[PDB]
Amino acid sequence: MTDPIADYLTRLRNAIMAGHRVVSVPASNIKKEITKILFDKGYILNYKFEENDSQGIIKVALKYDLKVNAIKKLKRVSRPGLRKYVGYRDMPRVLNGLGIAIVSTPRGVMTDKEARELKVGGEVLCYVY
Amino acid sequence: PNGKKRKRHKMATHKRKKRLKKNRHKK
Amino acid sequence: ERNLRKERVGVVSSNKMDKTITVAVKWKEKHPIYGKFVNKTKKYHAHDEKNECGIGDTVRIMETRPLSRTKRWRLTEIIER
Amino acid sequence: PTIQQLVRKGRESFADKSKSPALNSCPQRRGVCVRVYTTTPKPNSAMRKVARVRLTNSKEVNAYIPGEGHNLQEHSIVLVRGGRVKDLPGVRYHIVRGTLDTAGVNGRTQRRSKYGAKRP
Amino acid sequence: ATKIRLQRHGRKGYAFYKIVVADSRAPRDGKFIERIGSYNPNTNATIDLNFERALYWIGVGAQPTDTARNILSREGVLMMKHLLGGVKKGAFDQAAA
Amino acid sequence: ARYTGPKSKIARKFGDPIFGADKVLSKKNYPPGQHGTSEYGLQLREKQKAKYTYGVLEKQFRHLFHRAQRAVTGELLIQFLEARLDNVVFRLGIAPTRSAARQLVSHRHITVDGSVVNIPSYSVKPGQVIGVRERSKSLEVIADALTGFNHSKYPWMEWDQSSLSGKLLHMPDRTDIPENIKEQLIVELYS
RNA sequence: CACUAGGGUAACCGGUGACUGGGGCUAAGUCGUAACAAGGUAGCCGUACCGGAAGGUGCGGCUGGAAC
RNA sequence: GCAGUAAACGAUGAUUACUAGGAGUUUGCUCAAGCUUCACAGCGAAAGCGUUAAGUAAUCCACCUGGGGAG
RNA sequence: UACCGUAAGAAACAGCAUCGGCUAACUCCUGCCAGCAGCGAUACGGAGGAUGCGAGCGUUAUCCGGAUUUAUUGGGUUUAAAGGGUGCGUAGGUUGUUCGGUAAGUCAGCGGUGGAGCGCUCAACGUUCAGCCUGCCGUUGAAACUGC
RNA sequence: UCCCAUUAGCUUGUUGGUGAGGUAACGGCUCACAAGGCGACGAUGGGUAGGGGAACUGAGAGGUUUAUCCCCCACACUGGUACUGAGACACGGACCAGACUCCUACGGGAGGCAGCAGUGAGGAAUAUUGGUCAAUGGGCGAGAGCCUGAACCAGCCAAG
Ligand SMILES: [K+]
Ligand SMILES: [K+]
Ligand SMILES: [K+]
Ligand SMILES: [K+]
Ligand SMILES: [K+]
Ligand SMILES: [K+]
Ligand SMILES: [K+]
Ligand SMILES: [Mg+2]
Ligand SMILES: [Mg+2]
Ligand SMILES: [Mg+2]
Repeated sequence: MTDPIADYLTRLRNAIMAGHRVVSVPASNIKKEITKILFDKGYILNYKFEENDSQGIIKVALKYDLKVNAIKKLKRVSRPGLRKYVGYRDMPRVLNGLGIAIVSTPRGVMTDKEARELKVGGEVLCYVY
Repeated sequence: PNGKKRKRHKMATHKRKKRLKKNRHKK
Repeated sequence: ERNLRKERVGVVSSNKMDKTITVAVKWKEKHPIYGKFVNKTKKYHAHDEKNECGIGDTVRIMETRPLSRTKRWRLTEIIER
Repeated sequence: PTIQQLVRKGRESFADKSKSPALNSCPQRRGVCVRVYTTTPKPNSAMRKVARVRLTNSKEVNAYIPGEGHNLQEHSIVLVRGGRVKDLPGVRYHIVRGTLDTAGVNGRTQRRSKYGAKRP
Repeated sequence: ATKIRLQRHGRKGYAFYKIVVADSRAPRDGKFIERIGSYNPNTNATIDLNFERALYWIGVGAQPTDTARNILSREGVLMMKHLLGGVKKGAFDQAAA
Repeated sequence: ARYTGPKSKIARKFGDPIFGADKVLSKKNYPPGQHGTSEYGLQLREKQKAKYTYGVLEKQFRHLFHRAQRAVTGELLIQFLEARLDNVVFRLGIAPTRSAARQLVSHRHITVDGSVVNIPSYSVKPGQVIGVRERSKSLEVIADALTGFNHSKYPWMEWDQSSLSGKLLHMPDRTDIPENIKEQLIVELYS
């Protein structure tokens, strides 16, 4: 593997395109943080972490309307071939404020709203809407 | 796959290959 | 209450010359056009009163007046061998 | 290409050629009429008056003579400007009327400033 | 030497001078060390002046020109005689007149 | 420069009575020429209508337009056009038409705030006094246009006949200015 | 010690030259018909030999080919 | 022993992860490798590709910037 | 600033068949014109009208944007140009998961440095203050991610 | 902080040490052991540019170009050496060597127009052999003052 975060986003996007209800991922710490952010922001139905003999598994149940998914686009920003760093004063707005950007900061991993509230910058992992 | 594209390439190869033979054994 | 001179932390790259060493300082910086982060290295010449430095050593050097044609730095400390 | 490929190689930008290279980035040049002759267009079938002129910038070119009725001849000092004729291969320059040896078109009452005719 | 002078920074027929501190060898409208005010002779003459900086430069020894000396005579910049502690300790107030 | 040409031709071209009342507005009313349209044509007609009705040439009109853009742009361009020395003099009724007002301003006859201003493009800010020269308060032509007519139909002029001055209360809104100009067309053309 | 001046060999940058060969465009005068249909011997790629000319043939490959 | 070229072609570089169905076939035993044609989503200018992608993504390399002149 | 006596001294240039705003008649039927579709005439030359701009109007020359026609932002490679004949491999680029250190990248703080008026009778233009310094350097802290 | 690999090795006071001399001053700056140093992060060699803020122009990314203006650098027909000076590439100072041009009275001497203005040529193309130190700024002078082709002005030019 080259970019596990991009792989996670791609797995979610492919499951959404195929219209599945659940999706499984090999677990990681930053991906646990990302799926927690997504669940508290209201893009997926729920999640579950299973700590097995391997590194672990993340099972994500997605959110559909009464048949349109809650997620429309996932875009990886900081790839290994080109890392992206930004401050709080120059942080971007996704879909003109109707979408989020996951950002890793010295205070932790949160979105652009919380990062601008706390006045801190870092890595822009992905745009989600 | 028009066909006329390869005709120009074939024709200029003929001029090049013929021009060298006129002076091959010609010292 | 003096002024401060430039200090550089680096790795010894050559010591075959008497009383002087060469220090390599390497750092990663952002490319201006494409924004990628690339590695750059610079070589300094430093003055050491004893040939006590072998190939490869985390050291610190300090700016001085010209001590030779190309010698403007002096050794200050050795972090590790 | 990849980011590292662009870092190693970069992008190359060419230079656009000038449509009037014999002028040497000048608006007009001065020449002498080496030859005055007539040419045929490349579906027109006219008789277009042209002059071969050796410019002072050490270059010889062909210049069209616009208008009806030219008093020019061989070995005449003329002013040459840019501008080409579509249906004539070769020529890419015009001769300014009313300047130096070239005279303005006689009997012109419209478009006078493009052919060097004074107000009647 | 270091001088206090005026550079013509205006328009033809409307002279507006900048009061600067500059070397005597510098060009008239060229290089200067510090800007200390403005001057306009067209009105009935508005003068802007940095009192503290003008005092500092006239104390360290910048020689003013004739017109700049008159400008410093106005606005009470040449009160160094009174500020030299001439057998006194109080500060007089001649600005009201 | 100035137009100084035939006015009835422009009046018949545009249909509206921009210069005033005339017999040709009702007799032989059609665009001029012995031989007499795309949205470019209508936009050009609107822009030329504004230019001819306000006596402004192209460069000055463009400067006015982008000044209004810098500071609805089409809405305040019209009030910028209205706020002019010749236009204000004409609207105060002291001169018959806009050309007459322009000539009166250009000659030494009109003062602003007690000082004579003879530039017939001077923008007049609100809360300013425009008055006839005290040496020209007794002209034969200067009185018949103001006295007798006495329109006073604009709720942004104060007249004060007892001093022959006048004041601009504020810039009128785009609905209260009696000009048949679609500013949307002009701002679309210049955009 | 070197600014020059002098001879000589070596470079690079340039002109000209008895004679001898490509290319582009305009005319189209001549000679055939190579390709486009199974274009009347399917076409093309490489290579070798041979012809006024387009080309022909041998060996291998391809379908960007019919037809079975 | 030289030479180093081809319609040296799937005219489609290598690696990794994921995403629908039908018809056959070979080997290891209903399952997993491989082998070829119809064909969802998607992609494409279209012909078409479609788990052996020309779909969704990440890493590195090679190459292109109108046609002749001209490999 | 003021005084007489007078509209008296003061308007050109380009293009009107489509793109584009602006059309009758006479010539020529080569002479010609063109930025393109091209016409050789609602396209050539004149006459009458029209439409732009206006003390200017057109022609040529040079440089930018539309052009994403070098594509980091922001392009592509089956058939339009474009995958090396195929591998092995050096330098270089990239790096599964997790526990700690460090502080090179990264982030933050603190210092140093580098529109509103007024006057031109109006305007170009002069001039002043609010306003960026967001580039570089020094000095303190943070540890999610990259590096060690 | 520009292109060229149809530019791959370069350097022999070149790299360092000891000592001495010299300089306003450190130093191969110079002079009497070890051998090194620099290079695919482009040494070396070749071609072309004075460099910045400005200015123009793009939403941005930026880009183009230094026409006026300001800051730094280099230069004064071409080279070499210095001298005097607080300070010199010495712009209205030398000496010598090279072009070139001018005058003598053949024994001998002069100029460098990259300061401001006439004129000629080159070119498509760019002006007066003008006035004043009244203002600003310089030099000298105790001051008065003297000088200032800097500068203020005026003249000419479709002229932005
Ligand atoms: K005064
Ligand atoms: K045939
Ligand atoms: K055949
Ligand atoms: K094959
Ligand atoms: K298919
Ligand atoms: K001295
Ligand atoms: K003076
Ligand atoms: Mg004007
Ligand atoms: Mg191809
Ligand atoms: Mg292949």
